[PDB]
Amino acid sequence: NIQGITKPAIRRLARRGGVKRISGLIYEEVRAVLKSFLESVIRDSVTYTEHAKRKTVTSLDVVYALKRQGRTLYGF
Amino acid sequence: LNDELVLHNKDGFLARQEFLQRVGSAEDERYKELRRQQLAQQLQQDSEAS
Amino acid sequence: EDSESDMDDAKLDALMGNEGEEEEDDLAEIDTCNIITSGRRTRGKVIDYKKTAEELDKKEEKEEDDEDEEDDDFKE
Amino acid sequence: ARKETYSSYIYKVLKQTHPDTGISQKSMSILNSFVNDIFERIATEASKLAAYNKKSTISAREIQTAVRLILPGELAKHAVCEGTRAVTKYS
Amino acid sequence: KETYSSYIYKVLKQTHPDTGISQKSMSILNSFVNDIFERIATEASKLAAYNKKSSAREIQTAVRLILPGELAKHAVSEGTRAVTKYSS
Amino acid sequence: SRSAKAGLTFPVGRVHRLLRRGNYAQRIGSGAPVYLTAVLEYLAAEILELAGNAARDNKKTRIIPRHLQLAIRNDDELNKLLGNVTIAQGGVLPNIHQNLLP
Amino acid sequence: QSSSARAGLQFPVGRIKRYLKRHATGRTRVGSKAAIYLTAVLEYLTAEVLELAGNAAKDLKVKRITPRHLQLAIRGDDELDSLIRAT
Amino acid sequence: ARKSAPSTGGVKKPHRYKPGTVALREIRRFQKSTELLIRKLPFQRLVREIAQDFKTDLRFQSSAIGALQESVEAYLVSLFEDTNLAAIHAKRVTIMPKEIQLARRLRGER
Repeated sequence: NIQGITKPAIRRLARRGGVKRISGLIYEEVRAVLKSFLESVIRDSVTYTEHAKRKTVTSLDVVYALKRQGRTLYGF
Repeated sequence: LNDELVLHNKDGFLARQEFLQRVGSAEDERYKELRRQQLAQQLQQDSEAS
Repeated sequence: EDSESDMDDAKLDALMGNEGEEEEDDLAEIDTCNIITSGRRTRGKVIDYKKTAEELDKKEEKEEDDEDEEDDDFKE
Repeated sequence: ARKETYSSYIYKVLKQTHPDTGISQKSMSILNSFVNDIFERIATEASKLAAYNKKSTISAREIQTAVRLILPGELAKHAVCEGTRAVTKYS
Repeated sequence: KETYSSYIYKVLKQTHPDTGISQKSMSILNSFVNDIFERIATEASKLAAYNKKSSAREIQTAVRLILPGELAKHAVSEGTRAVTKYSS
Repeated sequence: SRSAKAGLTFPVGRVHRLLRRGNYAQRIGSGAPVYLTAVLEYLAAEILELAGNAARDNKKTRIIPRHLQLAIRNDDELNKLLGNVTIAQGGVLPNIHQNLLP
Repeated sequence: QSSSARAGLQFPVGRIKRYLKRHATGRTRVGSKAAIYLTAVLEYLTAEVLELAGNAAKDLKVKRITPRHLQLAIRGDDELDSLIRAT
Repeated sequence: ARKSAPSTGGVKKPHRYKPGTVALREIRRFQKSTELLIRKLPFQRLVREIAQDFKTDLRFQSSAIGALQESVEAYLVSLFEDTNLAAIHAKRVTIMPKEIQLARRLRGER
């Protein structure tokens, strides 16, 4: 789904990011790069879901993908 | 009023609906074909111009 | 000193396969992934001499000859 | 003492590929360092993945999965091609 | 399923006994404990790989290698205290 | 058990068993089963003190994870020794520029 | 016969077996087939880089492989550049 | 008043607020926000709609989708900070693709 992160959602994400004014031709490229990142992470997740060809994806898979992707995450 | 039922149900609502489902499956397969061609072009360009 | 190393390699080539329950790959294995393109062994390609380098970066006497002579040619 | 490295084997591989050309000193040092780095990365990834799968059944699939997940498609796929052929020849 | 929940509660009572906890904080602290431990152990092993080796000194020198000195001095002092207590 | 013999709060017998199962090297000196445990208790204790003062700052007896983020992000050394981890329930410390605000 | 000769390759498996046994984690051990596959992969990559560097040297009319030829081959095969940046 | 109402309507009155102060107050209120913002159900919808291409019957878990949401939501915010700093480094208080490309080419995209 291309329009997952809709226009108001991206707008409030940008406002949370501390920007004075947000132009109307900036969300397309941001959406493209975040879709690329999402494709990369889901590809990795499905790869290690077949590490033991497990028929389910869990937090362990995605934390594996993200911890070897260089963008480490915490809270767990 | 029995024979007309079987002379009408041969090509009725359900048969036409199922035929429309067939054509929907066909055009979905065509979209799949387009998708695989496009992604293959992307892979080819990833090595022919990088 | 390569002879003793090769003998040690040959001796160790049998110890690792009987280190418990291994039963490697169920005596089966997937074939060439995606498509077979490895060729015989390599690609058999070369590179050019002239501004082909300036074409290559657009497509994306080392350390002096005394050091070129310094690096001794290896003898087996 | 004694040192162990892949001089004769890499020279044999080159002779099979390019018999006329050899390997220079620092070029060999570079190749040996890179191959050691690749081996250590593959081995560590396989160990941590087997630990993640909570099973002590380390097959050629561990090294295969490592090769998939640490190296882009081309070299990994060709390596798995030749490795599959070599394994089925050995087996 | 040996976790650090009891140890975490003990260190809570030691530092700020009056302070409570959430229901997901303990997972964060356990992750801190074990991930710091495994990364430090991996650095120690990779450092000892070069030197021929077939304890307290290795752990202390691994801590002093990378982890900041501001914490490294306290780490060395507490490790010496722990090893002396073990030998006591 | 092991804690009383070592005189240390965090268990080390389980930690030392995990280290032995790790088999990081052929030579594994077993004379210091609690060294890593000691350093982790020291780190977690200073982190807990920071989190406790942060939680007491905003009349919060219970440590909200935002307070933990503020505690781990308010120190130069803590952010220097790790700064690539994104903790759940985020929110950067407040900041402003000399051009955005008068 | 020798297992390395049985695999029909050049790279020896025993060295990788020894250097990989170091990566054993207590109750977790590794098998011989994994080491054979790793040797196959290593022989493949070394053969590929050797072929590329030898062709580059032949372009330079040099009978000896130069590290500059190695980096030029890495640059030409962008997969190698991405791998060396990743590893 | 559209219809029957509490006496006379129109109490809303013309009370438009000029930007800047409104922008400042909304960013100040947004900064203290710490929980999830984007809708999670469309997120799982899209992530499942982009997972069957590898293979179907993969299945998922709440912990998984939550972790991917946390990863994507906590990563682009630093990108937003970098883009804003690159923007106000130049005389452009608004955001344009120039500084975001600048941030991409200084944060090591490859």
